[PDB]
Amino acid sequence: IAQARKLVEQLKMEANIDRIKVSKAAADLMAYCEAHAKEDPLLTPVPASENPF
Amino acid sequence: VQLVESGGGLVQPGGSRKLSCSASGFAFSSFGMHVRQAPEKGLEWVAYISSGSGTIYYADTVKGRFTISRDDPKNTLFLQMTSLRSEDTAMYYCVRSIYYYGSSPFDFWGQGTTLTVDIVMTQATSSVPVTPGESVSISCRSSKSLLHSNGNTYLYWFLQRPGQSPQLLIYRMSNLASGVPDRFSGSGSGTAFTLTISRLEAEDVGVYYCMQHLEYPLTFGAGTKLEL
Amino acid sequence: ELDQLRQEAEQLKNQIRDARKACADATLSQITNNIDPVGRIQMRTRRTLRGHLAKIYAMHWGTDSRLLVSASQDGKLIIWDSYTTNKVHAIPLRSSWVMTCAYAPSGNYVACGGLDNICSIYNLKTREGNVRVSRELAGHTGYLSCCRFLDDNQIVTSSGDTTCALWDIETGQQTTTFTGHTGDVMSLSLAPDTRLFVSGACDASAKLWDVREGMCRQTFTGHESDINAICFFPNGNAFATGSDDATCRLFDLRADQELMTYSHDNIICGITSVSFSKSGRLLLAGYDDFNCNVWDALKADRAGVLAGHDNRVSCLGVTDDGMAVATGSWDSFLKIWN
Amino acid sequence: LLTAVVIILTIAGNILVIMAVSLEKKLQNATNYFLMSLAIADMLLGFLVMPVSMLTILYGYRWPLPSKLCAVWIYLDVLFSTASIMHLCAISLDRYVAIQNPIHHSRFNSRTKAFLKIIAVWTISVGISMPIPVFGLQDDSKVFKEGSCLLADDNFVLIGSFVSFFIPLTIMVITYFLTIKSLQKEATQSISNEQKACKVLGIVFFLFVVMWCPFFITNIMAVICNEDVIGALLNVFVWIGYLSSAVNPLVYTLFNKTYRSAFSRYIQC
Amino acid sequence: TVSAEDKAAAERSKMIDKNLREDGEKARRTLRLLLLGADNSGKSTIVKQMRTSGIFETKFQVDKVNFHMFDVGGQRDERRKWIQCFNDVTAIIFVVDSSDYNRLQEALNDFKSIWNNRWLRTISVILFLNKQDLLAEKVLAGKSKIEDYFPEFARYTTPEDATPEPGEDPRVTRAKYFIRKEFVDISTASGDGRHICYPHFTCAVDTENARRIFNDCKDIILQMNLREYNLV
Ligand SMILES: C[C@@H]1C=C(c2c[nH]c3ncccc23)C[NH2+]C1
Repeated sequence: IAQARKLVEQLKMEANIDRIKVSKAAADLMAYCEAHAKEDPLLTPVPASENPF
Repeated sequence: VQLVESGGGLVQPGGSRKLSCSASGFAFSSFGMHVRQAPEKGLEWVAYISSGSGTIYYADTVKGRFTISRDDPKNTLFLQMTSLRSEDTAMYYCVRSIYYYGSSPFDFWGQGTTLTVDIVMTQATSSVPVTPGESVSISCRSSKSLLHSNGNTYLYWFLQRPGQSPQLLIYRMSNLASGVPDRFSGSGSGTAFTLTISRLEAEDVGVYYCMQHLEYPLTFGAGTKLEL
Repeated sequence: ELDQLRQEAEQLKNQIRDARKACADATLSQITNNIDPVGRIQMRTRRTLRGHLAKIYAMHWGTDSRLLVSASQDGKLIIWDSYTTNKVHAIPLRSSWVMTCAYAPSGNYVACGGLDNICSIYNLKTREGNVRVSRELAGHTGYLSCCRFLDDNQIVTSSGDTTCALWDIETGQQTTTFTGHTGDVMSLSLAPDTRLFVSGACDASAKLWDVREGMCRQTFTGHESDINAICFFPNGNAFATGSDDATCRLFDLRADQELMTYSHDNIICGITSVSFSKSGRLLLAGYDDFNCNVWDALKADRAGVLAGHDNRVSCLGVTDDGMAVATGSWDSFLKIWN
Repeated sequence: LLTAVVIILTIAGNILVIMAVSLEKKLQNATNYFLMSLAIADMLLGFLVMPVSMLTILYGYRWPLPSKLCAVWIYLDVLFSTASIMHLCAISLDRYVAIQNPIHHSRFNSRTKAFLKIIAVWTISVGISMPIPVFGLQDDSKVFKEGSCLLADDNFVLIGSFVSFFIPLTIMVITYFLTIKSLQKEATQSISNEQKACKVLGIVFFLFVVMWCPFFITNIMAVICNEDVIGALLNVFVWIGYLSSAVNPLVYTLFNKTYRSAFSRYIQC
Repeated sequence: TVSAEDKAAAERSKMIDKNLREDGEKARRTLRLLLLGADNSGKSTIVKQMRTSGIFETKFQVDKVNFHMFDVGGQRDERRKWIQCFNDVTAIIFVVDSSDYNRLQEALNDFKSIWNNRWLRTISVILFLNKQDLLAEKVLAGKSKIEDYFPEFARYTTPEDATPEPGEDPRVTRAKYFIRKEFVDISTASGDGRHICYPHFTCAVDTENARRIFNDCKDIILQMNLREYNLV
């Protein structure tokens, strides 16, 4: 019955949110994924002397 | 968690005896059980019984005339002794231990009962005068390397107070036992081990031992006495 | 009266759609065009842990990268050791129906939950060398679907009655209740900084909650059916969702909208679990087609296949240091791939 | 030659079953493993014994091999035949036990009875087979019969023929009658399945009993004793037995739909 | 290259494996059933002589055979998520109420949804028709009519081939046979043949109901055995 008031209040509270451009987000994502290229034991193979399995 | 013992008294040479160790307060069937002390000497290993009675070991000095059994529903174990000599007078202790990844064996020691009738580990210091409120250090040497392939150095430190049974302090050369104040510490490298005490105060004066656990039999140290 | 409310709600929804559309200038695919591919990879099973006598429903890697815990249908929760394939503990549960388990970060508690609507906490490190029950948290009205440890004294639970709860173990009573969903809640995931978590329910909508106040911050809807798993990017500003439409989707928090999708034509089955890699370049997955796949996180190109099971895969996990990947399935065997 | 086609057919039929059991996981039940053991025994027999008989028929009552090389060929031929017969008898008893009461059969099935049955049947075959070559090697001349390797001693022939064949045969006929009566009593869409089961049981049992009996009756008719006619007939009856051994697994594995689809896929590949 | 502690750990693991083997072997002797009914059906009064909000359990033994029956009352109206667990049970039990004519279509829709499920293509179903005495009283009352709800009842074929109960009003037999055929039609419409249905009739006070379940579980296991020996 009165749940619509709560729903519209929540929607109004969620309405005012700051946002960013997609290009900057993609640039940050590629930078993060490229900074740790040599730290991934699965992405790059490992010799049997260092592999504990 | 308590252990009690029954048996002992004066025994004539060539006789026989039975000692009984009873446990109360913990799950008895999950633990493995083990030690005697001469009147004026350090501890010496005697024999070992596994969990489920699937493995038994004896020392060479005590091989052939000693038997160990355990009753699980009764929560007891028995040591039967035959063909005694005049050099077997000692006091006997009952010790528990459990083995899995990250466990702390030898964590509890019984009261001990008196009866009257190989890797070589040496400890240099015998008696060291100390001043209260001052840091101290003790060393323990070894004959062969204790560091294993996987990276674990098997070495234990035991403290014994006057008129009391010893208690565990440090296991595997780095870790600390339960209820032990953080002042104690241990360190070292291959065939060189040290125990350091900082902000030393009273009630911490006793006899200290270093033990190895790489292979059977288990050999203790000579001991070290602290005096004021 | 109510019709005016619906009218303003629809107008606000249209405004939100326009606002979220305004920020999309160039998509992710057109930016990552000039990137050298990761090549081809292949991994062989390094170990196999046997000993269960029924289906396996969940698992959780330990924080020390060596231990793990598994939960089975027969009613036993057991702890393994990866390197020497030994067994450390086996715990018999009261209720046979178990669907979720969790392993504490400290390393001395485990949690369990299922159809009995009670979350049980077991204590590992104690005297006398046996595992005993510590607490039995109750107060839900549906089957427990997921549970996770926040700290040594806080736990978050997602149930099947359209709600989530935050508990305090010692007090034993709820302190915060998140209630915004309208369908069954199926998946939950935390964040590395431990300040906000995401949830996914059966109404094809994911939500971004906050742990302090208890208010919803953002909601994302881009799926055509219910979602069965959720993960969270290592950076902390993106996540990936998987539904039973054989389509994975990647969402960004700051942009507030979808970024990219992973799908194919040969696969038309459902997805049961997803996980990211250490650097985030790869994306694991688990299908009902009796196998797994490996997706590139930037190009949506299938770059490997892991097929060693005869039944469906229920649980998947990646080690903290990124050395191995563990997969469990419905044939009572769980395997390690390196 | 027709005999050459039979030897190729025996190897080909057994090989497909072994591939179907191992490559496919849906067929990894214990019963299929027992049937795989039967297929292995049949394949060994067909691959080894038969070509030597083909060469002997090509020459005609003549041994290109040395005179002392007779005991091994008889020993292998007898061991494999006895193994096949005991395998069939064990399968029939197992089917009776399964059909008569399913709940208790499932209770007592730990999926490890296959190994025990295999050991039992192979040991029983070896125990019967052992006497012949040991006595034969001592005096090969007495056993040797103008290049035929016909067993000179009639007494062992009677003793082996009576125990090896008739004792399994009576057990098989009794158990077949019992299964048919039990299924009929249960009957008098499950009914159609029961009719299919009765039809398959009857077909298999009658094919087996017509396949093997004439050889084991003519062996006893010869020893109990014109005669040249019996000697000639034996050479055809042994080949009839070999043909039955070749045919046996296809009937057992043909009816299952998954088996048919796997076989068709393998033929396509 | 192996210390003593590793050997002790291996012994511990072997002991744990032995205990797991024994415990798992013990459990398989019992049989498992899932009981589910829509509503107003008296699913609680199915077996009463022989006998945790989320899960309810009932254990009964007949001919030394042990049966565990699971009934769930703490879940919602939508059951598409917690039913994946029950795909290894022996048989599902379904209970309806034929006395009330207002809610028959809902029962038919529920049965159609369950029968054509994706994870239950190998599980056969046992069907019960409860409260038949109320049905008899209502039909002899002569107030309610079937043509109003089911138009095909007006023109019906006499079940001459089927044997009616010895001594009974023909109208009751006609109505109950029509009701049963309604469910059997849904059962056989798919016509796959992997699993089948076993309809029964039950009164309000019936002492024997475990025997019917026993002599149907036996048939189910017999069909499975006949299938896995390649006789069918
Ligand atoms: C001549 C060869 C002997 C055969 C045989 C099988 N079982 C027997 N038991 C007793 C005596 C002979 C046999 C069948 N193949 C042909």
